[PDB]
Amino acid sequence: HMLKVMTIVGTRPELIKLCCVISEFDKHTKHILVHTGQNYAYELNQVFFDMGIRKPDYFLEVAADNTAKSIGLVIEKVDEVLEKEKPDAVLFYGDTNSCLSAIAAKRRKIPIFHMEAGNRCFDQRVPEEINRKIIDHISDVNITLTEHARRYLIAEGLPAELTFKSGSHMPEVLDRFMPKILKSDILDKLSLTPKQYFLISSHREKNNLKELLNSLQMLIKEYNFLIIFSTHPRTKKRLEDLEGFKELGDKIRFLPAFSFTDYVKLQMNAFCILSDSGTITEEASILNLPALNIREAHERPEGMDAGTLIMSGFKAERVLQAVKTITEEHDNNKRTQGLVPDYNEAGLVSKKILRIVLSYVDYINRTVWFK
Amino acid sequence: HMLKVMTIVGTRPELIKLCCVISEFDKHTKHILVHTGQNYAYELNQVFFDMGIRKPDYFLEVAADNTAKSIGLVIEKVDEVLEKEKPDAVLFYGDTNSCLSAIAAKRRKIPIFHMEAGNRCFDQRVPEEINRKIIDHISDVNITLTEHARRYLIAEGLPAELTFKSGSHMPEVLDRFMPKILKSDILDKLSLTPKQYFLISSHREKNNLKELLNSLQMLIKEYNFLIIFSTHPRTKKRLEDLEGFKELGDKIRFLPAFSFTDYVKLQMNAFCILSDSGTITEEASILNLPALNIREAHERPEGMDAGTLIMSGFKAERVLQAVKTITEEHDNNKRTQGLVPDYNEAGLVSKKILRIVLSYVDYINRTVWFK
Amino acid sequence: HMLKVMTIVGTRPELIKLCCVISEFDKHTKHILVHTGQNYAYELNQVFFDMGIRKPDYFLEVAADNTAKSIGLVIEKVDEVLEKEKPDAVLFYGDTNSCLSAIAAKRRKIPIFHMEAGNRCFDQRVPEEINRKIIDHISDVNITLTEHARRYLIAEGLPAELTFKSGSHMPEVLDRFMPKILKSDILDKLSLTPKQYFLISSHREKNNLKELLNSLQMLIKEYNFLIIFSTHPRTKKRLEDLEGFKELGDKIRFLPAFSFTDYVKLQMNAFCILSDSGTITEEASILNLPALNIREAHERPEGMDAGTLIMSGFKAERVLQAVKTITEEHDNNKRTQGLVPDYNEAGLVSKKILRIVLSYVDYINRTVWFK
Amino acid sequence: HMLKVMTIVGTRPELIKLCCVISEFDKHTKHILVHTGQNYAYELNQVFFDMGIRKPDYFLEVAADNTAKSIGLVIEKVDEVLEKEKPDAVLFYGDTNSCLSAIAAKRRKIPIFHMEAGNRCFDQRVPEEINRKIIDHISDVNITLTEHARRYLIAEGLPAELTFKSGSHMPEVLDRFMPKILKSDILDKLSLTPKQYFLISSHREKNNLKELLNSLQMLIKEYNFLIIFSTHPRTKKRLEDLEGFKELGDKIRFLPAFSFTDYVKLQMNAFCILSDSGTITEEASILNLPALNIREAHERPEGMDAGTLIMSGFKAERVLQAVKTITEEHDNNKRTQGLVPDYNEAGLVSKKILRIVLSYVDYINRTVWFK
Amino acid sequence: HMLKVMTIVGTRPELIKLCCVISEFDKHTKHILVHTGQNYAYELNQVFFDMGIRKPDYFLEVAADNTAKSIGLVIEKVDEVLEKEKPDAVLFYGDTNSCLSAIAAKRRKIPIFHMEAGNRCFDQRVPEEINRKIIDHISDVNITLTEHARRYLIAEGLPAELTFKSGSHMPEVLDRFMPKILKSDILDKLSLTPKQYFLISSHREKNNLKELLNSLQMLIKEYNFLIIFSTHPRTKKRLEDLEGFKELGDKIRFLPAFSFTDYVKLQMNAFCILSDSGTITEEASILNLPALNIREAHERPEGMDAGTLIMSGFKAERVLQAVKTITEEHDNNKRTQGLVPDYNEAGLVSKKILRIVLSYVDYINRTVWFK
Repeated sequence: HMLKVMTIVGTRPELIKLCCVISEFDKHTKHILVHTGQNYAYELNQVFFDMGIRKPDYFLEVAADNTAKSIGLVIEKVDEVLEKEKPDAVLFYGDTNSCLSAIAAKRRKIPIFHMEAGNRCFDQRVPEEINRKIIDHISDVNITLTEHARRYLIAEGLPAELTFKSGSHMPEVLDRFMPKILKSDILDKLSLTPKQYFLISSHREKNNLKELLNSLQMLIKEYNFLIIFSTHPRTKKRLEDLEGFKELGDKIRFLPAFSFTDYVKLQMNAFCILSDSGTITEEASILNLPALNIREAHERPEGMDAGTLIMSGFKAERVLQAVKTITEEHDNNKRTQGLVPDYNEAGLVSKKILRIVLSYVDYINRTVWFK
Repeated sequence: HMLKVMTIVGTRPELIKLCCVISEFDKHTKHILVHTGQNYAYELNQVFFDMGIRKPDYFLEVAADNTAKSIGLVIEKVDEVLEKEKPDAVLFYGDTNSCLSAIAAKRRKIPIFHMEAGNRCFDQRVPEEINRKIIDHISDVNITLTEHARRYLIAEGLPAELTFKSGSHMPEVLDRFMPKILKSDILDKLSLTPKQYFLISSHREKNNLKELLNSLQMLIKEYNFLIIFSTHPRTKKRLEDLEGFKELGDKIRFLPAFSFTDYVKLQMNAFCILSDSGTITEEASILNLPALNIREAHERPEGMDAGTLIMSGFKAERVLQAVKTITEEHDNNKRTQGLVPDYNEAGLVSKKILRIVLSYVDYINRTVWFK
Repeated sequence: HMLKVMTIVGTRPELIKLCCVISEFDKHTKHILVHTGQNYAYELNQVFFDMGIRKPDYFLEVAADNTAKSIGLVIEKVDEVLEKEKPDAVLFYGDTNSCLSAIAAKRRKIPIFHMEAGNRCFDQRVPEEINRKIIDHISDVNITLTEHARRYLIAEGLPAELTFKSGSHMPEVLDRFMPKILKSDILDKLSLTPKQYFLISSHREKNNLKELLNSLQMLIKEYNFLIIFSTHPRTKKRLEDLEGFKELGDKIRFLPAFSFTDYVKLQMNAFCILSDSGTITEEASILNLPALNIREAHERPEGMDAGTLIMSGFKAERVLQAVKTITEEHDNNKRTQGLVPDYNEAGLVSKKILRIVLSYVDYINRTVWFK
Repeated sequence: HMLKVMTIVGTRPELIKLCCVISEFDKHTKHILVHTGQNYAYELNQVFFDMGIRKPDYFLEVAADNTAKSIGLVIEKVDEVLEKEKPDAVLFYGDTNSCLSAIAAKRRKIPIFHMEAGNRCFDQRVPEEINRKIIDHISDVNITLTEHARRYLIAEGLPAELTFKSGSHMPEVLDRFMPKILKSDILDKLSLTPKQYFLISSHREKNNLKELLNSLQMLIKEYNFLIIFSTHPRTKKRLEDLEGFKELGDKIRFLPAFSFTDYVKLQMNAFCILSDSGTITEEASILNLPALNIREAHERPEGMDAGTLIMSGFKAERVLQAVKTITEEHDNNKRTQGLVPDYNEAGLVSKKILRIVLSYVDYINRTVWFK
Repeated sequence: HMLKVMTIVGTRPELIKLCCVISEFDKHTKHILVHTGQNYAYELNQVFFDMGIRKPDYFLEVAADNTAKSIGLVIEKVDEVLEKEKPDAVLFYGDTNSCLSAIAAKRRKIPIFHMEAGNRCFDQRVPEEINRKIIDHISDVNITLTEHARRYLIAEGLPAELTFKSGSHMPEVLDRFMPKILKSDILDKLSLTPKQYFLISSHREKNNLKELLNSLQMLIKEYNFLIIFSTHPRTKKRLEDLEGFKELGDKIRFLPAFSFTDYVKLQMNAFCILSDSGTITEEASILNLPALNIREAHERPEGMDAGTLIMSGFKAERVLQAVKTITEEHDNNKRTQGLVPDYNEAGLVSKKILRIVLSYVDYINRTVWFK
């Protein structure tokens, strides 16, 4: 007789950060993988993800509109599948809207285990901050990437004995895919010279776009390297409609969606990366990448203890100073700073999460629910 | 030019605890009162509430099913009215499901003010505990009845400078309606003798019903007073289907829904009250009532500092000991214990909430949202 | 069927501070009163205590030697009576050695309720500090005289929801005995003039005795009032063997043990009191007494918020300055400072403790012991 | 002139965890080793311990009955030896009943240093929880195995500046004895095949025994490996009197007491270990053992950060799932998870404790006792 | 366009601990180095410091008198240079009087970054404790050598998100100068035999001098090794005027000021070091030195976790016991204890500080100053 575990996701970054966790749970539990979104969208993106991540057991068909209605629908639709499957435990990674379905799991007294817990940037303009607080304060067990995040949780009155530190999921994920990553021909497909392009990645939600474009312009004047720009369609157009977009010409190139493995190869060969991805601190630490976090607040203070990157924002003056500082003596193949102990020591996170789940389902059922 | 304030409710106890707040906001703001539930249900209950509480501006028609679907619908439906009205601030009282719509208000960067904040019973089997954490941790300003609740909030890392103590809303509400309460003829309508009946009130969510019935039986054997039982239809039937329900006979009487004012008159003349109402500690303190809280956990520790009541649970042995202890020397007209300073000193809460709202909308917009 | 409650004491100050608690528990529970000490000693002191405090059900005959052996004997002897009587709950007041028997009650999973909890002077030379920490950290419920003490307990990680504030026991005790106190003829028996004697009380555990004697000498030179000195035999002799003890002559008089009621009358008529009693802050606040605490650390910071007394120590320079400051404009019958809200508002503590016990035996048995 | 240090123990696990500490203190202080128990019992167990641990200077002859009387006797008897020897400091390891004698050391103002401090499982049914709180809150200096335990102590208001982290004592102890451990012929003496037996160890304090037996039965059906069962005589008999004990037959074998070194060899060659020993997390981490903690709460959360073991409880369903998960790919000689930094980095704990003692005796005497 | 950064120092130990930070900031910012003291004094000491530390841009000519007047002058004089240069950020290391000029920087809303933050010895007799609290509580960003210091800051209510851990500056500094250090001929210049001299260093602020001299005497009797004594002129004379100073004769030698590099060579070859330098714990850990901290309180608790040194004080009895314990088996070339992870893992601190500064100037200007 197996434990039934249900993992609930709604996005590709969740699936990537969970892929080893998913494998481990598939070996040792009756593991139900639930995607809150649309099967059609997932099959249209599956070429790009084709990593050996097996298909989810359910697609709940909630359009990820990021609306109050879509939030209500995730709660209602996840509830139906909880009623049907009656899992012994539920898993959530991070703080996308789909984590709000923890409300339904809690009302049913299903033990909840939350990974990448205790993210705090202390800027409530970041939309994920609403979800963060909610998911951390309703989960029975929280599992953090760092001591910083564990302390943040304890500081908000959460029980230390049910807060664990797994470390980053990314060392195990990267190690799994590194042979494929190294064999990627992405540089040949895009005709790129290693260390002679910028990789810019911006996927977050007017005055600010102009600032970004001016930063891009200034980087071209300064270094005369191509800029590879990875962003959402809505944002590509907005940029294109801007006055002096035509000045960039050959020095800017928008990247279509890429496979994870091609994309890491690209990262590993950039002159410098400018990213608003919530994964940049981990990626830059682990792979010794030259990197700017172009956000104005962030939730990975552990990087700053290590010297991992610079949080530049997206305006030209600080961006230029940051790029000079990072790139002047950087060799990805020589580690001089940026190693984060809580990432570096994470190891087989997949095994850790399963062992936590097995060790605490009964504990939670007794001490929380008095069953 | 007025501030536009939107107050969101879904139940009659919210409306009662807010009735003075509503009046004060009606005088001095553009005040929009939103009820998440069904207009039909509200008009069927309006005879019983007919207190001078003006009608809500909106009925959102979400059936209070207490389901995951109804929670999703409150979030979606409140969002529509936020989009339409664009209030400058939103108010929530307590922690019914309707408070979960604060999620929609937060996503829109509308300042949120929460009354009766920082309720904690530390038993997560109480369904309201899910809502409590959520509403307290997303609100920009929390307003508590007590120092105990203020400390609970600060202990969960919430900002002390945006946590206030109003005191109980009930002294102002009771004072408003006391002339009507005193003139109630409820004792004549039910042919009751003052101090010669039990008033039992149980409105919360099998083995336990039998225990309760045995408690009721034991109280009849011990005191031979009539029992007036106020409960939900679902629960009346369940009780009636029980074996030795027929033994109670003339000594038990189910009460139909009553007006607030009749009901307080009844409270004020009972030999002893047994209640699971979240308001019993306040009512019993303020009106010097002989009372048992029949729950197994509660969120009004301030009562225990004062000697207000006994939390007996619903089983006969502790119930009997508690009733003897409370009633043996109790005179409602002689105060010997049970006065709670944070209730007793609350005064005109209505005025306090408006002054807080006016004093902090701009502060929140600057310090939280950087507007 | 009654709850069986066992109250464990070893000293007269415990019995005095509990006398109303004892009465209330006698009315409503099967109340077993256990004295850890010697029946012979208790009957030799019973003239002086003859307050209507009924006799303890057990005398365990442990000599209060204040030795490691006597501590071991209290633990062993209390255990025997726990085995025999099997109480449903145990009560301890304060932090005498007898509270160390809570160890035996805990090992038997008997709910423990502790009054006058969270005393802290932050000077570990005070012997009671060992006992304080032990009793506060093993009790299931702590009951404090003040908010200060409640905060101290919460600050040491103890559960806020099982920490209550009763207020001082002394307003209820004094009110019970005030008619007898006012009718005392103690001033006539000792031929004293109201406001024309010092009352000095020192009952705690060489260089320091000389300092005290010099203080006494200096007070005689300054005011020429008689000194009434209440202390232990061991200490009377030590003083008498001192060089210039003969200089005091007629201006010092050692008091034999007195009845509580005579002793409060004496307090109420002193020019000024110098005391190391742990009750002086309460007594001086409640009865508006002119007072010095002659200790070097103390555990009643609430007094300092109110202006109750001065902690002078026992050396002449600070003692003299303190006496002038206190007595210059003091009238016991005119309140100008020194009223402590947490004392003043305590009311019928007896009723509070019983209501707490009834409300939390089951809670403790579930949440602590999982019974 | 040497510092006189007195180390107080009552059990074999204390002596084992202290054996290097004892050696280091013997070199550099006047070191008095006190055993609270019976010399006769110690000599009957000395064959099995014959590790080069020199004999204690005192046997106080308190029978380890685990009674309230034996606790009182440890306090009284340790006091006599404190009076006689007048040590400058006292050492305690862990939280056996003998640590309660710290009460006597404190009353004498002897600096107290406590190792393996800040153990918390948050289940007060575990008897050691009474002792834990007492010893941690009376010790002048606490020394922890982990950051988790240091944080638990700070969270209970204890002084951070007098709380240190030594790490686990076990790496140094194991390293000392590893040559003997590796040369053990225990497998030959018991005719065992490496990786083809379960080692079960249960030495803690009816319905639950039956559950355990069913777990044992299920493991035999599943794996058909011999079970080596190490337990107390009281428990061997209880098991034997059970109905279907006869079904196990040849597949269960009770182990007589063993030498430490033989026992670690056995651990290192088991297919899987099921243990309630408080040392299993350390042993399993350090030696890369396949292990279940069969308790229902535990005090080594650091293991869960690392992936060391599973806390299965003792019931068959969770036990079986846990055993499959642990053993499926486990090779003791290939480290894939379970390494705990605070254990792994501990090094020569013995040297650390002596350096702490020398560095803080004067500090404690000044800041605690004002000497 | 560069960021303008102003680093403010007043002493040689600041310059040494900053020398790599200074180089890194010189490469990547407009870096203004301000020395609050006298140019004349600096040029008289420059032979001894002649490390490739470029000359400060300003000497403010405040005599380091350690007076209330000199403190006022540092504040006034630093203000003038802030007005003139208008830096975008200011840097302070440690807690010398010159850090008090942070008051002027704060009043001008200049972001302040503080290194070696959160030093606490909990003995307010240490003069630096005044400065510590002031500088930590006014700085916008604090940067600590350890987790211990980070926790101390968080415990005083400071923002965790603006507190970072760089680790010790000393591994990078030592690594920079190790080739020169190893080539030093200091042993030949002083005719010393490796491991056959004591190095004593005492530079902090009568009864105590005599105690120290007796310690020195006792060490000569015990080991018959030469004592090299490094101290201030004021202190050399005081010692010399002491009675039995003449007994030491050939076995004591006062060292003139030395170059940093010669001095580390000397450290690395001493039999044992006795030091009150605030750097001894770092030096002794990193270089595996035999060492006593001769102070009575200290601020490097991380050492005690590792077994780095003994805090002996300066009196003979504890000093002798400490020296025996440290030196008996010590080989600088064999690491057996004393390695501190937060020091050992520090790496290129210089790079960390610059990355923090670039990452937080805008954050501070928004969230602190609302610019």
